[PDB]
Amino acid sequence: KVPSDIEIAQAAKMKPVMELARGLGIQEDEVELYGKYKAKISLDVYRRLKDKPDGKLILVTAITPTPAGEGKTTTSVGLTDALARLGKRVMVCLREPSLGPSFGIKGGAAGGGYAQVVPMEDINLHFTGDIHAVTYAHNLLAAMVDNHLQQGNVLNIDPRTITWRRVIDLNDRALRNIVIGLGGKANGVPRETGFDISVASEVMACLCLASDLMDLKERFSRIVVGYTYDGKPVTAGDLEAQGSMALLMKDAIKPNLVQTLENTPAFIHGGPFANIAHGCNSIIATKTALKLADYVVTEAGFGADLGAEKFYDVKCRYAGFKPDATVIVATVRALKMHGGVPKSDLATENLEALREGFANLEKHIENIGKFGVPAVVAINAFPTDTEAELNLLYELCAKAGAEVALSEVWAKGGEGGLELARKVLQTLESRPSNFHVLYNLDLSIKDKIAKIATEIYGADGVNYTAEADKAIQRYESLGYGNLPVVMAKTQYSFSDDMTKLGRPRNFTITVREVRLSAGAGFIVPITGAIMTMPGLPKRPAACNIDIDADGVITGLF
Amino acid sequence: KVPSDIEIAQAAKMKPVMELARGLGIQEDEVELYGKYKAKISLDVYRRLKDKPDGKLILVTAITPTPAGEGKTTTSVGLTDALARLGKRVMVCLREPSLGPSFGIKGGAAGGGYAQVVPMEDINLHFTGDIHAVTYAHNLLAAMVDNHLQQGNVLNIDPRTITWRRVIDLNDRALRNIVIGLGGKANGVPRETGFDISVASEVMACLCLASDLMDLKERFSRIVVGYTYDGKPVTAGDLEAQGSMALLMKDAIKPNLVQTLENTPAFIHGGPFANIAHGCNSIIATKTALKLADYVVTEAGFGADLGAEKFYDVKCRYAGFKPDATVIVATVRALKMHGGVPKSDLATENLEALREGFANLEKHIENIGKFGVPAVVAINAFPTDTEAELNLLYELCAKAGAEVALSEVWAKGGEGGLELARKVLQTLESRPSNFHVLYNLDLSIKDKIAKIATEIYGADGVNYTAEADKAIQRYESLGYGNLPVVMAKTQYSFSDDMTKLGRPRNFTITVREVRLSAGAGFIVPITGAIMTMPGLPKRPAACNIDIDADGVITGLF
Ligand SMILES: Nc1nc(=O)c2nc(CNc3ccc(C(=O)N[C@@H](CCC(=O)O)C(=O)O)cc3)cnc2[nH]1
Ligand SMILES: Nc1nc(=O)c2nc(CNc3ccc(C(=O)N[C@@H](CCC(=O)O)C(=O)O)cc3)cnc2[nH]1
Repeated sequence: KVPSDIEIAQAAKMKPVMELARGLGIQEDEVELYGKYKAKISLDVYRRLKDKPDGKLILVTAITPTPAGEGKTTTSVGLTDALARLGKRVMVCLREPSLGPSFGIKGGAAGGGYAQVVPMEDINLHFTGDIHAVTYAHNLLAAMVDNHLQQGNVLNIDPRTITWRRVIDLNDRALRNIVIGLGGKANGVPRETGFDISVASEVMACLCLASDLMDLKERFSRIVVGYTYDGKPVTAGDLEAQGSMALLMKDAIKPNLVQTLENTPAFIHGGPFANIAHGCNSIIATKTALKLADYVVTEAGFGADLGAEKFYDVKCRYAGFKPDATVIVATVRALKMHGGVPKSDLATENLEALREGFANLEKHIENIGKFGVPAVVAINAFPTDTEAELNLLYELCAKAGAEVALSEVWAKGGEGGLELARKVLQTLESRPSNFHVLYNLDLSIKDKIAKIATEIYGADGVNYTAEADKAIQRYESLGYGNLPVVMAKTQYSFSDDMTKLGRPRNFTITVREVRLSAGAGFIVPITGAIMTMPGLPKRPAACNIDIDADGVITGLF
Repeated sequence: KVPSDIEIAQAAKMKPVMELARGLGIQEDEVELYGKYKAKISLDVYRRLKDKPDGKLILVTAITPTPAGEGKTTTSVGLTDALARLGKRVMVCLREPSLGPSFGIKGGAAGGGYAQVVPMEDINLHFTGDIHAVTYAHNLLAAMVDNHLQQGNVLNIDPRTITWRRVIDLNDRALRNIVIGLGGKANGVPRETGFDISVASEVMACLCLASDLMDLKERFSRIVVGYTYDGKPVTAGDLEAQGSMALLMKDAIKPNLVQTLENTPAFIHGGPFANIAHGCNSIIATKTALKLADYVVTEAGFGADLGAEKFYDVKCRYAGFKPDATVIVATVRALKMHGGVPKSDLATENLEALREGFANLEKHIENIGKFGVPAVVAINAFPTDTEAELNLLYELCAKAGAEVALSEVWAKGGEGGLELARKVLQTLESRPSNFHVLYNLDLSIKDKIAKIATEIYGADGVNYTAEADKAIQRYESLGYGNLPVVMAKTQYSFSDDMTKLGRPRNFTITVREVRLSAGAGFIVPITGAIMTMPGLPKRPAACNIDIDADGVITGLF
């Protein structure tokens, strides 16, 4: 019945963004176009509306992701659209995808089916240059670190302690571990380093946490790149790179106006990793949306154990936001995997594995309650789901205390989300939220980790390797112990063990390593090995990709 | 140099309490005397002052108790006294001791040395009859449970499910496990039960948590005594015992006015266990003190892991109190035991075991911070403590962020607490508190236990026996899962293992059993075996006790 994703995006009729912008009260002079259907928007908009009250803030999140798929963005856009149809003044804020995936695994829609922000092609690729700006802001510091050594090493860095890597927005595994500065006294200082994907760059994180260009610059100045032979820290400030980086980011600091299929305005801006970073779109975009609109839908990376958690405990913390509702997105299928059913038999009805798996969802609902935010569940409808199945899922959500709404936004655009929209509105008019972060900053790193781990993961306790112990000891005496904590762990489990589906009990977390992003302003415990630069597959999507004389692009999606 | 405790109490000159009472603004008609030096005070005092603002609330607590002793009450009274000397309008609120200990181990001062509430003799013994009233309110329900069975068992209790024991205020071990109702159809219904010491009676708990006689009566009506053969709960309400119990407690519901050696007014009122109950004096006394005074000192049973915790999470919760400071009482000696030094070598200087043991204190200080209450440490001075020792202890407290003050109240009454008083005043004028309970009631019992366990005990996780699992399951479906949780565990460790002194790491808590006090309004997880009716020793203190023709009492203290 439904057309594929890509073709739906092309045949959509989009409105001139300048139109959308004046519709929202943005003045033409605060708009810088990129074609007819993209625009950067001035940080001045926010500045003149600082005093106006915020609209409502609605977070989208989901249950523990599985191979079976949940489609969280699909829901976000479709929720946005329904809200627009019900006459509400709404925007959606989303993250910019990394360019690289478009060539290994394939690019995919911002959403999918009929729930999508457009123009699709651009947003996957260069969009408005935000990631390029991030790439060169980042690598300029790399080159300045290297130039400093080359020029007599005045700050007295021990080159072997350098933590500041390089970045690029392609999936290139060979760039993981490299030795640079070879060739002789004229070619720099030989040393071991590597590349991570640009979207995992701390500079990408900063962008998303910054309040403006001047706040962004000040963060840059706090970036720790490595240490002295004495074990004193060396920062970008010390290298005096901030102005430059800040300059490279002058256009990057502005959110980008675009639209859903059905022309609902949308910001797309920033887009960090959700394991080593907070997996949220920029504070700047979102804070602007609240001024321009009465309702703002936004989402978070990975399951609610991670994105939701970081959204509240980091994003809202810094921005002084107080989310008003949270929507958890789930499917019958993912729940059944969590209840034990293998990927190939997900089609066979099975109310028992569905009841078993529901625990995963029950535990997320519960977590969101721990932040004082009322929770609505979205069920991404799927054709093989039986009535018995869906019904059970309703009973179970109600038993567990949350409104539930079946969503067919994928299939039917904004119309497939109208009951969901109504449930959210219903929750907003009758269950105002009592926001508070899960933890105070004045705790210790180990206190902060344990509270997340036990309150959110349902972990028994936390383990630490010797290397992690010295890190935390070091970081605390360097005065970074009153920072937020950002768990990088698997997203496929509440546990640090990705094989443990559903709601695992009697387990512990092992923190193996602890890293720092003093620019972004947080501490990063890592549990498994974390892949900050994925590789291409056996056949890369790039082998099929072409564009012909007409400009007809095949093999891409 | 110093006289013993008892003789100090006798030679003290006490003022007529009616005097103290009019001094505080209590009208004569709100006073019922018991001699010249005791009075019950009307709940009407509070009622007419409900609108006045509260004075400051200052909690006294201590580090993990050891065989070496810490003297927490000594500090409380002496702190009260210093405050009085500095011209401040202050009262102290303390618990009534159990009568029984006076005959096994020996009675002891309310405080000690020169820091004491008087008249000593009375407060150990019958005082004003509060515990007797508790004993008979309690046992009337026992006798009504038994009468009900005898009279045809209309409510259809399964006598073997009866949880409501009997109580008495002596240490009588033989009364632990008994079979009653023997002799035949005319003598009641044969069944297994026992006695606990009166001060561990739930009715004692209720008294301390009640807001008035009518609130107290309503609590009584919610007491669960046992179940039906169907597994439905049976309450005192169902037995219609509340009015009666409420009647037995008509005088008991009034706090008792008494004084310190130096004539500072003092309430003594209620006095529950601190493991299966919250180890605090009555809300009623304390709430009245805040109206009558600008500063109120009160204390809590056991270490800060227990009393302090329950004081905040139960007492302040119910009463809507917001403590303004908390004083932790410690000694060089107890810290050294915690650092490893055996009881016999506590006299030998040892800065290393003192540094090691300080961890215990550091961890308590830290906990009190988790409730948003600024912490001052009191050092009970002891003659064998060296300058090097005390100095180290100061450096360590300051390093750990809390004011510290050496206290010689034992030796020198109110004068030995003047620096401490000044430090508290100093903390009150410059570090206002941000009170919040450790946890929300809407969590699950297992969530609530784990948060206490991990945040306060520094436990890894929590274990549960099968019997505890069904209890919690039962209690939750009976609708008692949104109640406070009251840990009964050893007081000699942060862990449930009393052999683990100092600051134990990598341990778990095992909850073996879970009980309910639906009158008092909380849930009682138990970890070790909990002794709710201690025994007399080899030689009981009672074998030496006498009073002669003059009335000279020997052998008692
Ligand atoms: N990737 C992907 N995601 C999708 O969401 C998706 N959806 C469809 C078609 N959508 C659907 C969704 C739900 C039902 C369904 O469950 N129908 C019930 C609704 C039950 C209720 O209202 O409670 C029915 O009564 O027909 C059928 C088709 C096809 N391919 C997809 N592919
Ligand atoms: N059970 C009991 N408790 C006590 O508190 C107690 N105190 C004394 C006598 N009190 C004390 C207390 C402290 C110092 C002491 O440490 N003196 C130091 C003060 C150090 C400082 O100010 O930092 C000194 O300089 O003399 C001496 C005697 C005797 N028996 C007791 N018995």
